[PDB]
Amino acid sequence: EYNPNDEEEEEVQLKSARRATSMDLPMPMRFRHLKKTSKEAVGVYRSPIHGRGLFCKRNIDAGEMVIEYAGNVIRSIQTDKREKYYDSKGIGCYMFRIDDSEVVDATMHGNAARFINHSCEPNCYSRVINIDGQKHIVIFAMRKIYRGEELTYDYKFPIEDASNKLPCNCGAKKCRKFLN
Amino acid sequence: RTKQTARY
Ligand SMILES: Nc1ncnc2c1ncn2[C@@H]1O[C@H](CSCC[C@H](N)C(=O)O)[C@@H](O)[C@H]1O
Ligand SMILES: [Zn+2]
Repeated sequence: EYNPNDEEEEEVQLKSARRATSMDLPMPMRFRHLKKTSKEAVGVYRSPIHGRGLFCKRNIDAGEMVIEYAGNVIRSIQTDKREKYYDSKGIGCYMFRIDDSEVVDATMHGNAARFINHSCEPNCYSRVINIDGQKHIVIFAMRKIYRGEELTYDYKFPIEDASNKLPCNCGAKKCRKFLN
Repeated sequence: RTKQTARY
């Protein structure tokens, strides 16, 4: 009797390759291909939460690197002046604070990370990582995220009080009603 | 509004 498997007995078995951004590797190895991978993983579309949002185009694994919050690192004491300059030119300001003395300015050289909306029940979180003496802000998935789902994280604004309150439209059952 | 650091 003939057997289709007789020639396969010694062959390498194949399966789906796991993306480096998703694997249990040191950060620099995961980060190396984040830019290319992110362009495949996510896109900017109209959102039911607010204006435009970032959405999943292709399943994202739990704990995988989604996208870097790209921009130029500046000192914390430059922000105010920069905000006034942009405001005076009709330019939308986008920044993400790294620590007390450093901030990422995504206004002029940012990417799609700028469009991530807030949610009181998020599916993403963020981390600061150092690669080659350079600080980067990286967004990770808290859970498996599926094609079509909106990516959100918790802005966790310091609780203002009055008035001063900005309403939240995240639509989560556990919504806090205000962004602050 | 500059996204905060306590975010991390
Ligand atoms: N859960 C939420 N509820 C109400 N407004 C939100 C929100 N998440 C983000 N926003 C709005 O988006 C701003 C941050 S920038 C996020 C992208 C924005 N949707 C845009 O189209 O450019 C916030 O200051 C707020 O104005
Ligand atoms: Zn909410």
